[PDB]
Amino acid sequence: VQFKLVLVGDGGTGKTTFVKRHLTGEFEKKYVPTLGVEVHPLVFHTNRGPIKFNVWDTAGQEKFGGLRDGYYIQAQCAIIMFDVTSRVTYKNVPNWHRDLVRVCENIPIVLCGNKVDIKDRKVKAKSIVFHRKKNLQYYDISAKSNYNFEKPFLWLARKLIGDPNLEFV
Amino acid sequence: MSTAEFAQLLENSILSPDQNIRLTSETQLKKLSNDNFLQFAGLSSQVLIDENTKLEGRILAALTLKNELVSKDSVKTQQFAQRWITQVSPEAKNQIKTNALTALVSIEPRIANAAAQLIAAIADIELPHGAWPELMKIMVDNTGAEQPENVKRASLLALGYMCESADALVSSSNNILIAIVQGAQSTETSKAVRLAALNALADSLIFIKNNMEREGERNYLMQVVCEATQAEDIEVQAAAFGCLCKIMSKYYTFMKPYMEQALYALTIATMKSPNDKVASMTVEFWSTICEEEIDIAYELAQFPQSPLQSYNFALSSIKDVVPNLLNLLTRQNEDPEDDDWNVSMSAGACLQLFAQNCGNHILEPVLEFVEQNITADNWRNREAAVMAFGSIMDGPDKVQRTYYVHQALPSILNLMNDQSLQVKETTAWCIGRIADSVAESIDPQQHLPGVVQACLIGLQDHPKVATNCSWTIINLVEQLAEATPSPIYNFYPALVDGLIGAANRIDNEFNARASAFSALTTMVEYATDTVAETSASISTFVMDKLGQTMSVDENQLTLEDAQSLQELQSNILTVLAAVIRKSPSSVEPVADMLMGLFFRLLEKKDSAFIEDDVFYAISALAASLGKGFEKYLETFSPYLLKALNQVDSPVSITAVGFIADISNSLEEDFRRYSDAMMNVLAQMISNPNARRELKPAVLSVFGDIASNIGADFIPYLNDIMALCVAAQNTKPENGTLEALDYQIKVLEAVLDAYVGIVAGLHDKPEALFPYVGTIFQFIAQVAEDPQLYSEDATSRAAVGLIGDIAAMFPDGSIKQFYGQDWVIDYIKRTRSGQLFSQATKDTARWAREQQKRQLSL
Ligand SMILES: Nc1nc2c(ncn2[C@@H]2O[C@H](COP(=O)(O)OP(=O)(O)OP(=O)(O)O)[C@@H](O)[C@H]2O)c(=O)[nH]1
Ligand SMILES: [Mg+2]
Repeated sequence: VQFKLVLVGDGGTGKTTFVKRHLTGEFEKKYVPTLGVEVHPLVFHTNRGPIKFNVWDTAGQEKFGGLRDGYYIQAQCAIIMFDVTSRVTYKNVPNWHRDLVRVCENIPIVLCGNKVDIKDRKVKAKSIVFHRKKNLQYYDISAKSNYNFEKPFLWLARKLIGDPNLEFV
Repeated sequence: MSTAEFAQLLENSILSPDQNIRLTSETQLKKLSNDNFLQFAGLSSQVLIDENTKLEGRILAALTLKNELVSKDSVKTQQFAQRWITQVSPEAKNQIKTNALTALVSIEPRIANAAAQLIAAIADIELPHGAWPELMKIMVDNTGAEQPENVKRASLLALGYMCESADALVSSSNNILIAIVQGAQSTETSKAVRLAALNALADSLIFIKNNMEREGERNYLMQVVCEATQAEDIEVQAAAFGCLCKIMSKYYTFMKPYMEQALYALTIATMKSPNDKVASMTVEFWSTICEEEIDIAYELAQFPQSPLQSYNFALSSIKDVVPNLLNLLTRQNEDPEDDDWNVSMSAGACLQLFAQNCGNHILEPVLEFVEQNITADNWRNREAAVMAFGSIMDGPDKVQRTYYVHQALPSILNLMNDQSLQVKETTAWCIGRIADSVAESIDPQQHLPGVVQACLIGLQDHPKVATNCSWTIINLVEQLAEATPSPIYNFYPALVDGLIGAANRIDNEFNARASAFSALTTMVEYATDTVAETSASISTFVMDKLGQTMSVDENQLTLEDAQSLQELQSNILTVLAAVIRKSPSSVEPVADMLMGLFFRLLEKKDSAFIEDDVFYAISALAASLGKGFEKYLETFSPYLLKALNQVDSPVSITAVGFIADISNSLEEDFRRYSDAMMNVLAQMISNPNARRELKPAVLSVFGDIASNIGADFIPYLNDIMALCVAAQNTKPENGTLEALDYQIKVLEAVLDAYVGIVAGLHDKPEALFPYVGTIFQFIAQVAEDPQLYSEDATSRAAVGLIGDIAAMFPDGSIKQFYGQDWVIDYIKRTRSGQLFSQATKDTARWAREQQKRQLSL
């Protein structure tokens, strides 16, 4: 049981950091722009056996877009990430969503506001209204403090498997 | 290159399980694009319509050719435009276009979708130059009723994309609008076509403005979208409401007649619908309405002459809409730990917007509801009531909120004893909404105790409940402690005690542990002397706790177990950092504990996650201990260099800061560590990865070091004089706001460096002698630029250098500088008027007298 998960968002929002942590437990400090895509399998040992997300960690910088929305082909679910520290990264969320759904008709998508550990947010809970307009699930996340670390995958797994009682622990 | 070989690369790019194949294939596709675009485009168009190629490869053919035609970057877009126009032969253009149109009518919809995207991309390039004139007729004709379902669908889609990115199209707009709206009217078109039309209308809304600004076209369009709201199919309804929302956002101005004549009545009806998806759709419509009316209020406040005006749709509808929204608040999920977004949550958001938009007018219907459900049989009703109350704590004026909080609080506080988990969860939240918005509505003598008691109950309850209490305690401490007679401290011991209980939870389920640590952080942030014993209980607790987490290193458990632990150590460090940045009094006595713990933390593997936090924490501790930190400087040195070298990170800047402080707290004893620091500091600034902020930090720290280090700086003197000579001759990067304010920041940091150097080398004039000209050259820029000399501090420094330098060379070695006109004139300007303070004028006197001696030598 495996699913293709495309991970998208403006450059420097913490996509690779998020995934590498889930993969190995290492917190990458240096920001190194992803070149096209890094594909890595993540397995979660649930109460209903293991579920595997083949993660497509896509580039955020136009320069290094690679195949861009070519990577969305056959994606069964997605994570849109923005940086709560950077208003422009939330301003572009609607674009990321659009480019996704034009290729993946009807998939479950989680919206993540990363970097909530940083002191002064520039995008407070008040401004985060997109989940609401397009019936997505939103989470505050921090790839550094590990706030809600497993949530996006837990929610996706449930919706994907169609079982509301799925557990990770 | 063969069409089949090309098709295999495309398939391999996304379908190969071998990562090296994928990378190689993508690389080969890219160079083919660069070297022979003509061929790339052509082959792409052929794989698109190739029946032998897998779906994914055909879809990818269309998308990647499109990604070589259009671009998010506005220069790339012009480059790509021109490339297509000049490199692609007219023979190939027609071949590509013809293939795209064929692909557009494929019976396989995902191919037609991609073909729709490629067609739009080519239209962006060609239509502005009046090329591809055949397209509109094709596109509109494919929308004909007699055309088969798929041909209509993908064509409407293509029209959508086309308009949305648009820059014939304009003179074809009526035909587009009609073709789009046509495809949505008539109940008996295919669901997919009807859907495709509503979405195409959405994507096109901005580009049909001139159509929307005509009673005739607008009315037609609005008739169809309204009918679609009353489709039996749920998705078609969702598409319709989707357009209504956008239309309300984009074209609020024209909405009053449609509201009055239809929408007002249709949306009240559907808000009642027993289907949650339907009621949701219509709640969003009303939230949109509130949002655009709220933004209008801001707009009139800053442009009171604006010809725009609110129609007060919300206000006018409160009698109908708000009761129906309050009714939707009782549609929560039975499962207390579902968390799936539903119509009740949508209703709450909408009610907050109604409060924020209608203010006081919201009070009557909401208070009638609250009072009537706050103690009802059903938990859903009890929870909806406390939900409702918190949703109106922002919007009404301070008087009203205080009055009704005062009145309702006893009932609200009382709900912490409810059997329902949801009721308690929302009750705790409601408390925090009161605190965060109207803290001074909670009289210290008769309400604040009942609140604290409610929070302490909830910290011992289900974790979902305890999480909210922590956030509520944070709110309380924030909005209360800003009042001069702050009554919260009276309860600090009771709160800090219960918070630690929650922080000692077995796990961090539902963020109840992480919440508590964040609260403890706040309790510390806002601590005073009055509460030192309890602020000390916190540091004692977390230090013990940190040491405890370190007992078992990460590489013993599962990844999952490690990350939960590292979350806890991050949680602890937030508190530990705040304690050190307030009262080091309670950790100076155990300085070795913290440092012992910090050094251990930085020792072990997989520390990158806390490293910066620990570094920040040590720095702040070092600031306190002053000379007291020297006994650690040895073992801390590796980590300091580690931090300094991360020139792309902010951690390097506080590392520069750390050096500033220990150089100043120690002085002549910094000479023992001076060289290893400077060997790094002298590199940092010329590192191609150095941040902007780094340069002036480093420039200034040379000042610090030199003044404390004296003769020991000489080996680095020339290298530093080069760095701040290059810096002082650096012009703004452009002409903008920051451009110059940064350039000034740099210039002020050069000044810090010379001041520190002259101070440091008081006893060693021979070493400074070769640079007198360089410094006087910099002082000329000060005298020249108002952003420099008009700053009082900068002038007093500049004119003080003039004097101090003179005092070092009493043999007339440098007297030629003191006879220049600008120097006599600059000293004079500094002793004049008010601008410059007395301290500046007295330094300018000193410089004037020193300068007179130079001439008389
Ligand atoms: N403070 C803080 N920093 C974070 C957090 N998450 C990631 N970072 C940092 O943010 C930077 C961005 O990391 P990346 O993961 O490479 O960003 P990205 O989204 O993959 O960038 P692209 O590949 O260009 O799309 C790194 O320096 C991380 O250390 C966080 O939650 N809090
Ligand atoms: Mg990345």
